[PDB]
Amino acid sequence: PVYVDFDVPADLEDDALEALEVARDTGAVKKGTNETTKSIERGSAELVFVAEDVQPEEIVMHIPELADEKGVPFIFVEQQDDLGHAAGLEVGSAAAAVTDAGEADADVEDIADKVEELR
RNA sequence: GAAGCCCUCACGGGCAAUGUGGUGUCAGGGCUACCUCUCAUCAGCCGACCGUCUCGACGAAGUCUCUUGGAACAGAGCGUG
Ligand SMILES: [Sr+2]
Repeated sequence: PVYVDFDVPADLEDDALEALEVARDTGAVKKGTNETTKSIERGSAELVFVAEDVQPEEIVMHIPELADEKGVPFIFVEQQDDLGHAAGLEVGSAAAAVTDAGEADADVEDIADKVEELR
């Protein structure tokens, strides 16, 4: 919330998770706020996901600004266990990063586009 | 970066990406490229001697004479470990 500056429509979110699912099956993705963070710092990230129901908020407060000063696109997901499920985890995930998609690049690209537009 | 842990004989359940587990800890460490090598450390297995404290077994040689005395464990005499 304090780190959320725009609401992502349920639909856009639907597509993103799908792109992430096919991303892990095809391309490469990182699970966990620590791995996600290093990807953004190493620049090996194309699209980063960040849950909104993370408590405490400190765990992910840094993602937004760290991404902007890295050109890396990011998007918000409502639930925390969905991001984890979509990332292929048996638990939750406060953040995720698509480290080079796979057969989803087109979509991942559009999702990012739709985001910049959503300001 | 799930390669992990806990419960249950098992089935199975729970924990764990808000990080279980590997690596590492100033002889700094990690990483990339090499040399060599390990007996350091850490984990686990086995597992005492001796010493000390207490407890217990075994364990030598007179119950001889006289006198006194209620009693010899006394005095004098002879004998023993
Ligand atoms: Sr959870």
